[PDB]
Amino acid sequence: MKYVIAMIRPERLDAVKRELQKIEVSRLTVSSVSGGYMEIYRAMLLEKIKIEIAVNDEFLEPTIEAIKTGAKGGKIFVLPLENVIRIRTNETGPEAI
Amino acid sequence: AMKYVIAMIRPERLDAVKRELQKIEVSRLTVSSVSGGYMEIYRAMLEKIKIEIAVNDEFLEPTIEAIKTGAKGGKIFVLPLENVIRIRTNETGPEAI
Amino acid sequence: MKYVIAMIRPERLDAVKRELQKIEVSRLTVSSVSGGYMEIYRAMLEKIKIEIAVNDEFLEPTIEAIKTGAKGKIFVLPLENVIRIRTNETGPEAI
Amino acid sequence: KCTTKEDVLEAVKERDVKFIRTQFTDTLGIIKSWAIPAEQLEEAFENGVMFDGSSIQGFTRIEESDMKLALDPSTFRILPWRPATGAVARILGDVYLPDGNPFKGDPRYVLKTAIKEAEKMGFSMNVGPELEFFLFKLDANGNPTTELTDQGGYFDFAPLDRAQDVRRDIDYALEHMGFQIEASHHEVAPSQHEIDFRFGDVLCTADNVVTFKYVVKSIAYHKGYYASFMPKPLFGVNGSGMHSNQSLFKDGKNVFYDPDTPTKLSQDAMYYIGGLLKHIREFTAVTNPVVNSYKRLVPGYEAPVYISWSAQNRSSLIRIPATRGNGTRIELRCPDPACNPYLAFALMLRAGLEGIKNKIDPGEPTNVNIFHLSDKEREERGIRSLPADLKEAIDEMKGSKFVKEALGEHVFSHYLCAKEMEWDEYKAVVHPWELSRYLSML
Amino acid sequence: KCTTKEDVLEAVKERDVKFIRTQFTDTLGIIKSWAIPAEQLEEAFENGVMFDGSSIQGFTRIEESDMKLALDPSTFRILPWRPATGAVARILGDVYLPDGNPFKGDPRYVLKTAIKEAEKMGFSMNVGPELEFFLFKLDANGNPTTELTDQGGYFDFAPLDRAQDVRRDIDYALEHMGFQIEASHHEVAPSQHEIDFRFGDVLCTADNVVTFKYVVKSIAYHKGYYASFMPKPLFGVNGSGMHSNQSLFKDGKNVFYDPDTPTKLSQDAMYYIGGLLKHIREFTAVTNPVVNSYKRLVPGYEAPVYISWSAQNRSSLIRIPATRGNGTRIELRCPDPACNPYLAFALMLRAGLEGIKNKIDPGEPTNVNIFHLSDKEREERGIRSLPADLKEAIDEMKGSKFVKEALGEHVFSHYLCAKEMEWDEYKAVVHPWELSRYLSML
Amino acid sequence: KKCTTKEDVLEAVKERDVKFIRTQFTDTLGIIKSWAIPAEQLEEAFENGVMFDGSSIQGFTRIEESDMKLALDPSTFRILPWRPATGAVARILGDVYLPDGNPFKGDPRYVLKTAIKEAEKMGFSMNVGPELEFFLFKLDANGNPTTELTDQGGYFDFAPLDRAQDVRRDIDYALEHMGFQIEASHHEVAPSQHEIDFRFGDVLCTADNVVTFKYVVKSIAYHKGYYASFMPKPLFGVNGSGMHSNQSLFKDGKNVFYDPDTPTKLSQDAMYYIGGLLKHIREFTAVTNPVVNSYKRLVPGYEAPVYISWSAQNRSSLIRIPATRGNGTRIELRCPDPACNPYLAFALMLRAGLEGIKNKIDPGEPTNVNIFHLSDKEREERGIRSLPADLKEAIDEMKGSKFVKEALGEHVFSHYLCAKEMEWDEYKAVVHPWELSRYLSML
Repeated sequence: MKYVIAMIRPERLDAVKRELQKIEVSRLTVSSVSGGYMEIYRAMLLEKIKIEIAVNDEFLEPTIEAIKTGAKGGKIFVLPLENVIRIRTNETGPEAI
Repeated sequence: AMKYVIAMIRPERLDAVKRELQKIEVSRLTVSSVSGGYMEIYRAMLEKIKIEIAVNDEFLEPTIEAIKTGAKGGKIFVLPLENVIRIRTNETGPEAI
Repeated sequence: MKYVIAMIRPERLDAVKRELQKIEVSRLTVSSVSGGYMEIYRAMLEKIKIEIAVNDEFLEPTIEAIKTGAKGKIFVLPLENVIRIRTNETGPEAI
Repeated sequence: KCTTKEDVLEAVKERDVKFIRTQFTDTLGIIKSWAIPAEQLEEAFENGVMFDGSSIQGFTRIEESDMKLALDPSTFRILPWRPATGAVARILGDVYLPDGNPFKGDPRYVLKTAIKEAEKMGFSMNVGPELEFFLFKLDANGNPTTELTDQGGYFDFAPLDRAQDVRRDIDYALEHMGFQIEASHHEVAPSQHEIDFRFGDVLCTADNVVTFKYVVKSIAYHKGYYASFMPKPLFGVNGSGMHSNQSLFKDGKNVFYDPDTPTKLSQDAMYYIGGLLKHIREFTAVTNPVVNSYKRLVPGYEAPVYISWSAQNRSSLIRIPATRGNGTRIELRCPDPACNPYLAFALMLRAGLEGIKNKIDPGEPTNVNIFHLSDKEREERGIRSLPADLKEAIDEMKGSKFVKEALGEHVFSHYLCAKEMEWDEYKAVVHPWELSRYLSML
Repeated sequence: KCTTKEDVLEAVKERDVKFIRTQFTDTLGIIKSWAIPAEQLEEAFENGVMFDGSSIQGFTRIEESDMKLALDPSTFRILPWRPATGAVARILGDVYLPDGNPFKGDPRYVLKTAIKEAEKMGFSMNVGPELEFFLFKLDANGNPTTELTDQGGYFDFAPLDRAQDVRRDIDYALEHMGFQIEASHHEVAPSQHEIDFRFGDVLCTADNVVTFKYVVKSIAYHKGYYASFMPKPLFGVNGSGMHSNQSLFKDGKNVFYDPDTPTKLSQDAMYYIGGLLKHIREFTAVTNPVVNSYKRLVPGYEAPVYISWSAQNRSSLIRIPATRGNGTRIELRCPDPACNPYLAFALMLRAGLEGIKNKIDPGEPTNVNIFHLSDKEREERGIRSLPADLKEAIDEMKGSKFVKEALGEHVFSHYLCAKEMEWDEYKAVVHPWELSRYLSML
Repeated sequence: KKCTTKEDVLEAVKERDVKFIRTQFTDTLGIIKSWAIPAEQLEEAFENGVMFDGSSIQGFTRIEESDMKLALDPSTFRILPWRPATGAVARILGDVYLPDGNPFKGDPRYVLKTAIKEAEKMGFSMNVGPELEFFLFKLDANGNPTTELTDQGGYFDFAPLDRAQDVRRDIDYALEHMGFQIEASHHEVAPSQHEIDFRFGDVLCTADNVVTFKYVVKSIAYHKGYYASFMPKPLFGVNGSGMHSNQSLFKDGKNVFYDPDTPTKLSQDAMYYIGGLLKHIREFTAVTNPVVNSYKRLVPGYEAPVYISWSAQNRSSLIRIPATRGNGTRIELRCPDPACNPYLAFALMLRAGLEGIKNKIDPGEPTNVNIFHLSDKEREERGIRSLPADLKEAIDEMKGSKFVKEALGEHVFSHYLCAKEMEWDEYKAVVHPWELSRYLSML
């Protein structure tokens, strides 16, 4: 299993969500975050968008390239996630995503 | 071992979860306002709550069902936690949570 | 590699950052979360979540920097991959 | 689709519905409602709901007023706003007297009897209504006004300010309740709009015209605007109609279509037009129900003030559009959106059915501009006009045996007594226009 | 269910309840309260709470003024708002004199005695009250007005603006403290509403009517509106009543139901009605307590100004709804929401009980319009009026042994002296209507 | 946990980010005084004391000793119920010393401590529960105080139910979680009027708490957009505000006013205590009722008493004895208003009661009738005297009193009477708008 976190330019949140749905990835979670090219602008860290996804190993490559394409026009963390359980159905691991 | 449990609930169930967490004495928790076709009819007129709990392994399943009971009336993602450090006590590991 | 999550008092955010820059760790993720000291105050707790992707050598420098800057909890998770997008670097170099 | 009361109870649980509103009309068209907590609903399905029948029939007489509403699950529809408290739905049903007989005074019942009459002859009736309305501003206290939101005209792309979003939000709300809008456009007058319903079964369509009115009003109110269904809010510009396209069907085929005739119209269509023309004068008080209705029925605008039928002319009282085949339809142009749609469609269905039964020929079409003619020309042509004000429409209805038997006596007399009261109140009023014309003169 | 003080203290801890509020009324139906910190609650359950009895009985006399409230844990209820400081709950109890006997001047104590007397016959009382109020606007300084929030009428779907959301929130708040609304609807007057509650034991119901008033008011204030329970806030539209439906039960069965009589009413039902008809004139002063109450009891509106019962006429003083079975009920229509509900429901209960014990025939029903009769016509029928004003209601009650024994002497005398002062103040006021009628004239 | 040492205080400052410390004291007349010490200066303050100008207590009127030392009292350290962005704030109190190391006798708190020492020489300690009535008004558009009402409720009404409902709850919550331990609060008789009832408690800590209550309540109301007024009589024609003072004496935790073997279950020494209080109350009414406006509340028709009498049954006597017995036996004195110096006023109640116990001062019979409805001769026959009618009349009574002079000390006695004399002389010469309304047309 994987837990995917993507920090994307906020203007591309919906472009990636378009490529995300195309490969049957719907379980996401969107956060507002922030992390000297932008120094000139301080009179008039920069805000990003954090997207969290748990995907199966079979969808890992589709998931990242969906995020790559919709964000290119950021950085994708790939994490080793060992446990994923659904709340309503006592589901575990691959069944719970 | 210990774990970081990320749970997201629809916001009106937060305090049923607080109490169910309190049943087995789990109060050290972090809550974030997150944004994560039933709801399509309403776009002319959806916010979740993210909960993050560090637990020791022995409270692993008691915490999942406590959040399950308070929230059902969301999903639970449980992660590998390598280490936790208490700043006031400089405790590391299980005693730190 | 490493994914570090830190929740510091919001009053000490950049004191943590000054300690973080000094060991040349500069890319972080700042967010506002919430976590009986404060009960007396309900008539008139908020935290800062800092997410860092250090590597296994700047690992303890990063922890002590946040430990130092915020003094006046830390969570450590395994990071398996990182992809820079504007460069497509992956792994330690993408950090 | 909602079919059983278990369908509705599951949807209530699944979609977090906390309130159910009933939806009905009184005799005179006003939309009526009471709110039911979701917790009370399973009991409501089991035993019906008691309520006061003065809501439909009024207070003016001592008559049975303990009524029972039996909920029709298949009419359960979730409203297109989401309070933090939880979701809201509407539901309809059938009204019964304490003995267990249906209450004949509910307009929706009156429509259901008309539907039964046509089914006795093989037919079922479709309607696609075209609803006109204005979008106005609210004053500082959030009160309705007639202040304009644009100066646009016929089919313009207007408005283009904050009111553009409100108009789009109105279309969105209805479509995603499940109305299946065909098309909407700016209409002739400044701030005037029109939404074209889907051609559908008459009973379910009448349910939809009632929902449409308060959904549109409530959506606009919450955006800072006002939606007005007055027939004629403004002198000197177009009034607002509810043109009513209609057809009959037998065995799933459109009986108004005949491929082997020159017009490609069957004879039964002509007998149906013939029946509609024979009786339209007698129930203009139902299609055009208020005093204001007769400020719209004056020459010079989209409103038809002359009894005639045409295919070509858009001026006619009855127009037959070009569409043939399964969408062959007859358009009746005189109704305005204040009518009670239950009664208005029922009387339309009964008039046309009486034409097919009695083989009433509609006479010749009228392809000329009738406003341009002289009285002797119209007289020679036998082109009669509609009632010129509400009182004339009251007098015509009161004499009509056809309207009385179709509506039923309780509804017939209640309707006329209430319109007779509204007219007597109006006719005594000294209006500002009279002070301007006469105060300095006399 | 809250049953024990241990149930309450655990729920207070678990749900972060920081403040407890007591809930009682004075002789005149004013709602009274004081705030207990949740840290004081364990001591309060153990020792009672000492408070000044001048809160209930006023200041006009030297009498025992140090009372003790013994908290009743089963009346603990969390209120439907969540302050940042922590949750809030209301609680009730029984009031005791220092010598240890109950305080008889508590209106709740007056209701328990009627409950206790009715239990000597094996009878228990249920009430489903229907509360009408007006939803008015606040002015610029946040203070009440009588400015309308809509112009709707009976059973309308209105308001459809921001006040649509206030009305929903009010229904939602009550339902989710456990009121169990049956239904709510727009009432006859503009901006007027009614909430109909489920049947419950008369003690729980009277406690809940007190809770309802301040809950509804506080909700409305916090949304920017005002909820008014005046009988007649506005001339020339309907006033607000508190129709009080009531059932009597024995051995588990509804005392008023008889499957074998032609109307399916039991004999005790008619005796109960006879008792109410006999005494109602003598405690109109209690069900209609203020000067403004008799601006509602004038002919022309929903208010019943004549003493009679009926099943057919919806406007009779006593009405029998068609419902039979375990839900057979008697609606007493004259009360208004300003009345002390403990005193009103106890007097209705005693009067009905008196009718049953002494077999008081109710006479014939009145099936016609009593207004449309002459003064001799109704005297031919022997139909009496309700008192025409407060002074008249006071004089009817001051000479009543039934009322004096039912309330007890302390309540009887206090109530009458206070109302007599209120009338003696109002009768000397020179109103602006008098200047308009007389200044130029005389 | 309880702060007992300076290290407890200094540890608590660290752990809770306390950035400023406020001293809390009163001048002769009862005006709340303070100054701000940064946390960084606090440890030195615990070591050397803090020097300050005694004119703050004794006024600028005379050339006298003026450089005082405040010896901070760590057990009086208490965190205030608001958290500025800058950090937590606390109050602390102390003992004022003259440069030679002797206590300054002009501090009201020392005056109370000497009465405490007298009661202790007889084996007693005094508890008090005050009842603070106040008004909640609106601010005008500039943020100034007004008399604009926030509600029109009456006695114990559940009112207000608008925005002010939340402010009232805020005030209750702030005091409780400061550590006050409120017993109850209600709406009082007049529109917008309120009462919060303190827990019975040690008299020194109670007087300390009454001062803290006054500015915590004002700051909470101000910051919410409202005004809390402790004026005795802000509005003619409705009830004024009082500070009824329930009190009792204890002999090592046994209530000395209780005696289970008597028909009323009150002790003899309770009645003597009442006798002493009634014997001297006229002579220090200028202390409990200290401003001109106090005597607009001391008029007939409302909750305010005007006649010197004691009673259990009659809830409107000057001295009222609640029905409670056992540990909670107390006597309520009803005349004081909340504008008074609680240190000077509790001290004179205690000194007066201890003299009644020492001299066996029989209080006479109780008056159970309504005293307003009586005639002068009946009152004269009963010997029922009345309190001073205005501040000047109260001052003169105090002027001739060696009991009050001895209890207060000559410094306080004379400072108090001079300043009150000056205030009356300012008041008396004013031509009021009521005079023009009555006389301009007439004369």
